[PDB]
Amino acid sequence: MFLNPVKDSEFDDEVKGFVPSEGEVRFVANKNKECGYYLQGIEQCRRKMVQLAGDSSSQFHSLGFLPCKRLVDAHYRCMTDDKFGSTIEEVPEIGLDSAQKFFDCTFQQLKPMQSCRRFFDQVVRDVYRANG
Amino acid sequence: MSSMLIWGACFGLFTRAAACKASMIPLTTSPWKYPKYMIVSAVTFYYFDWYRRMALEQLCYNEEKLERYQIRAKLQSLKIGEELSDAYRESFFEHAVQKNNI
Amino acid sequence: GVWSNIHPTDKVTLSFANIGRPFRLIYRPEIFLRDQQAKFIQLEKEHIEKSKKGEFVETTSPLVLWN
Amino acid sequence: MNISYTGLKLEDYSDEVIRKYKFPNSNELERFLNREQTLTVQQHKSAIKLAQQDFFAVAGLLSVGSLSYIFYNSVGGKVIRDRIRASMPFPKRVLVQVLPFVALGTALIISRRGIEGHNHGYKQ
Amino acid sequence: YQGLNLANPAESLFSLNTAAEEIEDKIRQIRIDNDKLLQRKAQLEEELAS
Amino acid sequence: MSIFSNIWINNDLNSYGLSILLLNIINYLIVFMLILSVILLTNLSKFKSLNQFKEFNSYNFILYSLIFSLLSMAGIPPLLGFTGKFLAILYSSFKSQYLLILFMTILNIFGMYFYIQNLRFVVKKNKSSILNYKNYYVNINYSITLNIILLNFFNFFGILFLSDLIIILNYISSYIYI
Amino acid sequence: AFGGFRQTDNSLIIDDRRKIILNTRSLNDFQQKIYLRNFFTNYRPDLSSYDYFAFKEKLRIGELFLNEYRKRINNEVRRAAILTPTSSLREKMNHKIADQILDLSSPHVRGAHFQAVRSWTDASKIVNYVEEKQTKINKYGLQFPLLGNMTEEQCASKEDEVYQRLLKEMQKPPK
Amino acid sequence: MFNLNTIYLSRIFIEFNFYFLFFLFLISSIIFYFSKIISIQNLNQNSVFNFLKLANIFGILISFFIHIISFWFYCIYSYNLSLNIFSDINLYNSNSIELLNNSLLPNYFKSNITIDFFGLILLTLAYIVGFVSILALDTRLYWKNIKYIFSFTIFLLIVYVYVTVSNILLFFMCYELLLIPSFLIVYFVSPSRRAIQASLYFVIWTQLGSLLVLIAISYIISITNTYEFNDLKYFNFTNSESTIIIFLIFLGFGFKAPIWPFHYWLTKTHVEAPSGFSIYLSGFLVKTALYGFYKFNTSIFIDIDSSIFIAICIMGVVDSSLKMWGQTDLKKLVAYGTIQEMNIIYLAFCWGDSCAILGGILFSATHAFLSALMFFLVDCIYRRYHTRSLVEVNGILHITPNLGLSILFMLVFFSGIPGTIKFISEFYIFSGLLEASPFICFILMLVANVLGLIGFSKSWFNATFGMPKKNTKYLPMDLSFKESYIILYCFFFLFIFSYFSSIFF
Amino acid sequence: MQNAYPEITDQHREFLKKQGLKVYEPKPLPDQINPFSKTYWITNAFIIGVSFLARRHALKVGAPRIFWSGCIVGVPLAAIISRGKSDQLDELVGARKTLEQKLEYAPITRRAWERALATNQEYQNEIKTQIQDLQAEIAAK
Amino acid sequence: ASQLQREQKLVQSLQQESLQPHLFKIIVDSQSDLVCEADRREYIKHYTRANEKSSTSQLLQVGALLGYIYAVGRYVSNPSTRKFSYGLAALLGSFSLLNPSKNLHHNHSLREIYSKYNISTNPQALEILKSRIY
Repeated sequence: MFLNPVKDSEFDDEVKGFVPSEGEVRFVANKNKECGYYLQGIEQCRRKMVQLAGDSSSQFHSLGFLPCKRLVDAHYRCMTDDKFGSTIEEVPEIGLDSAQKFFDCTFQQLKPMQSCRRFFDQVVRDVYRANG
Repeated sequence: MSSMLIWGACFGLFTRAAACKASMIPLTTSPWKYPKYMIVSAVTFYYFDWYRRMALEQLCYNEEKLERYQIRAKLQSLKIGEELSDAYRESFFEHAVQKNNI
Repeated sequence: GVWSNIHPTDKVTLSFANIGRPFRLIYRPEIFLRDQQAKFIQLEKEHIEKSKKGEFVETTSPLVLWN
Repeated sequence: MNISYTGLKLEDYSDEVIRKYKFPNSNELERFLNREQTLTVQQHKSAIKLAQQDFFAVAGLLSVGSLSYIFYNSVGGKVIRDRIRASMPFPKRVLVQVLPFVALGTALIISRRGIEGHNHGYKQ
Repeated sequence: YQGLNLANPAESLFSLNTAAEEIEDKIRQIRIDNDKLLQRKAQLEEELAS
Repeated sequence: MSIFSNIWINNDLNSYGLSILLLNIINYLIVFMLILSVILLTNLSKFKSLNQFKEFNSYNFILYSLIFSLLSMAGIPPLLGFTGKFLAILYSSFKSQYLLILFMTILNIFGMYFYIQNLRFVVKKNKSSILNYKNYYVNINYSITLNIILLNFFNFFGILFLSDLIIILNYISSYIYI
Repeated sequence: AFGGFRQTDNSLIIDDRRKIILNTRSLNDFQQKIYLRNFFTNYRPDLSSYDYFAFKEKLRIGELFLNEYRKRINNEVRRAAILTPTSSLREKMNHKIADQILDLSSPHVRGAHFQAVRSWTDASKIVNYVEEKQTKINKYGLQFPLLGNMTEEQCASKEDEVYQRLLKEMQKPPK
Repeated sequence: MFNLNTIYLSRIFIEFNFYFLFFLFLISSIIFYFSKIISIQNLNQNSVFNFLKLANIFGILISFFIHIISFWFYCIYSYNLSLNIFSDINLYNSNSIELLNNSLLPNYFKSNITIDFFGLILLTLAYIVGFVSILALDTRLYWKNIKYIFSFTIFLLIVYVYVTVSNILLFFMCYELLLIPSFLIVYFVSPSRRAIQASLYFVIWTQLGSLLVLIAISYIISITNTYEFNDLKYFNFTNSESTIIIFLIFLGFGFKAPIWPFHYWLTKTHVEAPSGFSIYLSGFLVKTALYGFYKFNTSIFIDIDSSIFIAICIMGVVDSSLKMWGQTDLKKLVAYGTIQEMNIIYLAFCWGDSCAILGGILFSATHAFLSALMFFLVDCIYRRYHTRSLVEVNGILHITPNLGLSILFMLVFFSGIPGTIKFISEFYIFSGLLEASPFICFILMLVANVLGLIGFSKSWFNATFGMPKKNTKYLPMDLSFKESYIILYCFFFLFIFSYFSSIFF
Repeated sequence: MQNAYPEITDQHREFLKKQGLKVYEPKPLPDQINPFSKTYWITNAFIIGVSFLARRHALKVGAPRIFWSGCIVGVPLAAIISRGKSDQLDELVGARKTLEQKLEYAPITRRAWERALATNQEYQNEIKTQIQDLQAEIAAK
Repeated sequence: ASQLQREQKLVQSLQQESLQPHLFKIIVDSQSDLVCEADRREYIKHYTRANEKSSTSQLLQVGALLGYIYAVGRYVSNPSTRKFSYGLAALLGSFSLLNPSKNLHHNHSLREIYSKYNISTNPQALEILKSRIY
């Protein structure tokens, strides 16, 4: 989780763990305890959309998870302090890969909300390190 | 189990058994008391359950009604001079100007 | 059973763990939350309509309620 | 209440956002709705039934063994028990001896079989 | 079963780390041998091409 | 009772305290009913002093019921008496009254000691005779026995059924201010 | 719903984010939760609930692994005691063993101390090293069956991937 | 190789043991109440008292065996779940195992089952202690007093319900219910005439501790209107709130530990209560109170200094050990030793959620076994010599060789001999103390292991040896095979209990 | 893990070998000592038979037989204990654990490692055959 | 070579039907798109029901011996020891001979569920089965 891969190694999967800044961890905890409604709401919305529009014959089947787009944007803005855009689309390039991983694990490969939380936390950590 | 009537009948049978035992008299005495007490207890239990459900509905409605009462009392419980305070000015203006339409 | 079929929590808990809490929220929380977000839902709908016209209400941006 | 597909149009969102919100595969959606992406509810029910059967059998065997051993060795004093067991039929003596130990042994065997994972198919 | 399966997580992790180190050392030795063989093959190819 | 954007949310029920007082009074009255029920089933002239508690040593039902009622009066768990004290303590804590909690605890301890002091005089050297005699033989009121049995049932195991009574009391107190 | 207890401190509390001032004696339950009950009591409060549970399990495993490393050093000393005579044991121990023994001491190992009093960043680093060791161990599929419960299909797929990875690793030029 | 069968097997085994115990209790109650009008013990060959007693004993034994099997399964399941949480390495996958509820039986109090190893240890210890107490209660129950036969099963059911729930309200309610059965047993089964005031004092002290614990629990519940330990962890208490909660929990648990100077109730009870009740009261109630205190303490984070609790425990241990040399009553000396052991055990968990719980659990188990052995020996002596003071009974080994040998072995075990689990628990606790306070640890080792031990031995040795010239025509007989088997079982538990897997220790 | 000892040289090792010294290495346990030995199994079987005969004789003579019963019961128990001691991967003073045994303690990893070793050996053999052919072609001139 | 031999063995197993239920179960265990989710669930349920080894078999086997012993000791009058021993031996042998409650009602369901995909003649079946093999 809190590890960085080794660039120059004789093997493929050598890593070394890291300890983030106390202030960064405080910001992450504040965002988690302040925007935690958004995550549970997004999980419930994803479940409800899979139940309702998950059937291919449904009228809203072509819409996919667009209903959770507002929740995703709100969560991104709240965890990002609304200082770098109002949606995860306007996210900086630093956290683009982690945001894409979270989007995949949330709307394509429906992993448990813990994995999606981990990916969103990676994105948030990248943003916090970039905009310190 | 699930039936209030069945629960009341069982309770009545058990109450009759306990009353007979505590009386020090032998069991199987006054057998007419058994079915009568069973029926009475079943009726009482069903009525109690129905009254509980109706009271729950009525209490929900009463709490919904009392929701505005607490807000108005807290507005009326504002300290002397705190009615016009910035943290209460909006509520005071809404309750006194907007919420005066009788 | 029947005596415990009215709430998802045990009778002992409901009697003991509901000390002056709103009984509407205790028994049917969803309606209580929806009523507490009455004007909030209208504000969210207005913000959504404005954004549909291209007007993003940043003051109402946090107002995105799932339940 | 305000989070619904009504009023949402595909023209109001970009293709990248659509792909990031595109519906998953049919099998994936069915599994997610059924919460059976890892294991089947039928498998869970089979496990529950196996656990119930094992518990009932183990309890019955233990109770039977305890009752038999108590009813076979508590005849009285040592001399009384010796004389009574001597003046018993050979099948009767075998049943008194075999049955109390057999039930406990079978329960222990069932418990040991359940407590292990020797049935794993990834074996060579 | 207590001795067999209920192994201490710390002892198991230590044994796994030691075995992984041994496997990595064996892999390094195999890589060295493969490099020596490839160098011999390349030298033979160069000599033939000469 | 907080206000957010001129929209307030109330998480507290103002009518809980009145329902709590009503439930406590009801439980005390119910305990007193059973306490005096045994007195009504016996010759009321045979129980004079505090040391006149061994007169309760009689047929096993009377002795067991008397012991259970004495325990319930002190509010020991899990009888109906403990429910009242526990709910009062919970309401006081919900109202943030530490001094009141301490005083109530001291008073409950003193009351438990006073009520249990009577249990010392319960023991008797032999079975007593406190039942009135009718038609040359002791008369036992079956209706009184049934009432006492119902009270003892509602006291010994009535703690589980506290939900319905609490709901009824809350509904009653709901219209007190409404 | 989380409630609160009214505070008795007649102290003014200043909040600059909302540019507000509130009294410690006069604060709502939400205000107490956001300002008075907002204190941190976890080593890694930035992790999720499941993430923190896994972190706690990993930290316990790491402390036990440090104890195991100290035990391994002690076992090496005991073995060298029977393997090397007292005439040459001193120099042999002075070669490298005593340095690692001093490294694996009470300050670094929980040992007989009931609590391993370490900093938050220290616990983070210890758990990080444990995670790196776990990554190295599972990179060869060594968890099954000692440290990993894997089904038949998952174990077979992991074994095939491990065979491919081993071929790729051994197919590299020497260093 | 960890399949879903093991978790389902363990949950079903726990639920089935609870339901079987409930069904047996219901059947026994129906048989006892509905076979007689007065429900008194029939003083005849054809009596329901023998059937009820046999049913209780056999049900207890069967439930104990089933609980041993289920606890092994539960330990396996817990190890597998702990590994699985630690097994996952890739961030893509997470532990998601959702099980369904069984159909045969419903959840007790409509609550899901949560399992802890300490709960299983407490359940097993309580089962063994209650079996021993019931076996020693044969000479107490008689006509019109046979109604107390099923109280031990009721206590076992209460403990099973408590050790399997996750609600603080349920835990507190179950912890409070045990007082009524104990008071009923004391008031109706004790043979001593002075036992009335002793029962009153014990009830009063237990009610005071319960009131303190109830105040703390009510404060906790009102602070956060939720009934889950996870929700409690999801909230932070203020400094004053945490201090008050910790102080109240410690006060209640120490009044129920017992702790100095709230040990007069325990002393009087052990002095006057019946042998079976005292064996059960010392063996089980103190362990239940300690388990409740440990469960509540771990769920609450406290920044205060545990110096007050540590000093209280140390002073109580010192006071209990120092009084041993002046105790001529065997029951009184055993009570003082048990008080010292309880104080030592309660001292362990004072370091919060640190690695001190295992030592406390091991010491609790060892103390339960030793106290059971000592109470059984005292009961056997009071049945044989018809006395409990050393002044009237001496030279036991000369007339009772097996009893003297058992007493010597019990003294050896109580000495914390290296082979016994008391040695391992003592080592762990002393290591933790010396890590915290070396001089205090040395002082604690000096007092209890020598002074109190010397007093207990001198009191026990003087009765162990001698020449019982007194009462030749009324000399007692040797121990029965039941007592010998009980002593052998206790020794076997104390010894073989050290060979358990270290995954939990 | 490392060697932990001060390194030496092969030349010095040969010089010491010329002096008659030896390097102490683990030796296989005798069949009488090996728990996985037919000798151990035959000894257990003979012990069980003799224990049954001695139990019969003691029943004829009244001598104590609980010791014989315990020995007979422990005959399989002793084998189980010895096999458990043998199968453990931990070491205290004995020979260091082998990578083969460490792999046998991990089935999937052992199978993958064996397959990879076979593949690497096949690649090396192919390279050796190619090198021999290249040497023959170069020698052709 | 070794990979080639494994591939040849996998092809041979794909030709066979006895190992086909194992091959189909492994393919479904990949949660791939080869089989429908409903089809995968049905096949998994059928295989799990068929592959269960209930203790009821042992409970029935033990009851037969104890029941026979009770019947012989309670009902027979002046029984012969040799005949009783012969009966006990015959019962033990028959219990050894009897199959452990073999069931085929779930075996045909597996065949019906698996035959629809034509596993042997399926290009993706070999690709999925090459990676996964017991």
